[PDB]
Amino acid sequence: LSDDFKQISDPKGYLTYSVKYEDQFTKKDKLRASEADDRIVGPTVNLFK
Amino acid sequence: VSGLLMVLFKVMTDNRLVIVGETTTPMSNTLSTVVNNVLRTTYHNNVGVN
Amino acid sequence: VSGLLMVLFKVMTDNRLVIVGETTTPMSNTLSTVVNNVLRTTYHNNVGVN
Amino acid sequence: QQPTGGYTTLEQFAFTIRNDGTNATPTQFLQLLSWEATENELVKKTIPTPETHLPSARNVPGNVYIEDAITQALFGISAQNVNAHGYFSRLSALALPNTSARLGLDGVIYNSETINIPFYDPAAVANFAATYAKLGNASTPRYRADMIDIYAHVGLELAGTDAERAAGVMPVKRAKFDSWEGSLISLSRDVVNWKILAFLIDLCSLEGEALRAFKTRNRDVFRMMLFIMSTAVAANVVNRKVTKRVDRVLEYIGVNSMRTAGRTATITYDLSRHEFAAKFLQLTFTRWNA
Amino acid sequence: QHVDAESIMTAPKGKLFHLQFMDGLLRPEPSAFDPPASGEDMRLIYPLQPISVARSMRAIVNHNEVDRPRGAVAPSSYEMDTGTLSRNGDLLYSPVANG
Amino acid sequence: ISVARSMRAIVNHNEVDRPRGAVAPSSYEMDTGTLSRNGDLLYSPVANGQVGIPKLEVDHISFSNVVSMMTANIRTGDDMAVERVNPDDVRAINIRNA
Amino acid sequence: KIATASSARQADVEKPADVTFTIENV
Repeated sequence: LSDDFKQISDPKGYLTYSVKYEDQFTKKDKLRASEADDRIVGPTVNLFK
Repeated sequence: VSGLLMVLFKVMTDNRLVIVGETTTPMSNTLSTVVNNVLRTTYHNNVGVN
Repeated sequence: VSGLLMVLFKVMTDNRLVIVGETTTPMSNTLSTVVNNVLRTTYHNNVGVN
Repeated sequence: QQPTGGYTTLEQFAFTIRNDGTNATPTQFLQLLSWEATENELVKKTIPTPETHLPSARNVPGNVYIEDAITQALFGISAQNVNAHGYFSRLSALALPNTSARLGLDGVIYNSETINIPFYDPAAVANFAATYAKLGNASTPRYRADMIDIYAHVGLELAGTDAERAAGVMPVKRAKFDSWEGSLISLSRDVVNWKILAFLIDLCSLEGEALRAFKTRNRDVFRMMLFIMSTAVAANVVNRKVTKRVDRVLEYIGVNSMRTAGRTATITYDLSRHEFAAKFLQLTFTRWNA
Repeated sequence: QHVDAESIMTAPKGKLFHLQFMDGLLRPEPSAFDPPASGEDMRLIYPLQPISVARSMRAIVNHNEVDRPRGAVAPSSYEMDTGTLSRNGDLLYSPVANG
Repeated sequence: ISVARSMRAIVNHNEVDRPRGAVAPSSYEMDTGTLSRNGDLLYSPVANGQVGIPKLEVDHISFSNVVSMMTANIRTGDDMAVERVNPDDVRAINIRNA
Repeated sequence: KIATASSARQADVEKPADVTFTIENV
């Protein structure tokens, strides 16, 4: 065949999100969520410290 | 001006196809109501951020 | 009669202030409906008994 | 996108509070105050007509939250860093003969078609931002509002019985009332919550006959606007005991003391916050009077 | 990277030098006992056009526990309006209830 | 005797009927109501305004209150510090008046 | 076994405020 495409698994877009956090803030009430939902809203909120 | 050129060029040729990969399915009870409407079943296992 | 005295005296002087400590927040789905109404969000991490 | 007939006086824009818990329209809460007079006098002078020239309209990227911000600053609880042009330079735009930036009903600023959000009349807001943009000047050295003279006004305006004391003078009145622990602040936030614009956009528009009819309608919403606001400045505030009931006592209701620390019984202006409130009053007052 | 005034002025027309403005918003209030500062800070360089465009959201932190700090952004709707696909392929936003 | 007794006989009878002599905790021992227009924490109204007020009412030791506490430690660094200037003459020091 | 008796009192921990180095509000 002719490799006119590459099948990749989880694609990587162009633009992304990059966050800088002042590292001294940190609400102390700790929010822990369902183990499963901690997997969906897993990275999202984590990146979003 | 040129960083802009090769890049337009890269987008110009991103000949890559996609394959569903290690998706998972949680069903209601497992996860929250709020997130749940958002989810329509079998969300990709390696999610993103949003 | 005296056990009663020093104690009234202790209560007499319990000059201690409080600091929210290691509270946690679980949100709905995590815990039960019954308990959940009872809980108004971020219950103290080191609860009591009641 | 609705017209007028009076912007307030229209459901969504109601002004209520908390009377230790209930609501009651402010007029109802201010009728629970008492003034011991005390030497001096508060000879009102003349608000120096505004600094006509307003900040240059800079596009800037974003959604300037204005109702919320203007108020967070006026009677907030600490607005960290008020006056920053950023929010006003942008608010200036709205003051042009033709633009896209529509002032979103909820209290914001958008572009082209805001979409969904039912903004204000484009004309009303036009006359509005005309003056309240200048508000983004109070920061700069040559435009400061010069506040202690202005508080003279706040007073015969707030307390001072109608007519009688509405004749230029009156004694500083030390104000007190039956409160309910953490009363002043709890009350202020019911107000931070309030929808101000609705009040101003209407204040800076309504023709002339209608304008007076309106002045009377919010005589109280307005007095209430600054009662909580003036206490930010008034010197000492303590609780006077009575007979089981407590009575919050306020140092002097009219004599701004230019205090900047952080009390507990009330709000507290950082220094620069006075720079802001002082200026905001200059405008509302020049306007209230006409 | 410290640009000094001498350089801003004599830099060759090409060289595109990196500058770096302050974030300012996330600085915590100075104490109530912090020894007063005597002499002012002076700042010179300003950006003539609106910088920060790359900015998606900014100031993710409570003010006094409910009010949004001033200058805080919150993400734009369009950046999570994931709508269908056209009668072809081009993916378009969600109608606004008017097709 | 037994006044200290809060509840007693926590066990099923035949799997539904309460064994005789079993107590179950008193309502007031979990009626955690507001705070007055001052500070004193009182019970929940009974739908007719105002309430007992633990202490200013019966004795039902209640076990749940609204305790108000400080959001976070109160004595953390930044200890006040004043500069002191002493007069420079100890011979031209008014002292008079009053 | 021979049916034992048992008592338990209700625990109690009151550590003395752990001074933290992190604000949590701007």
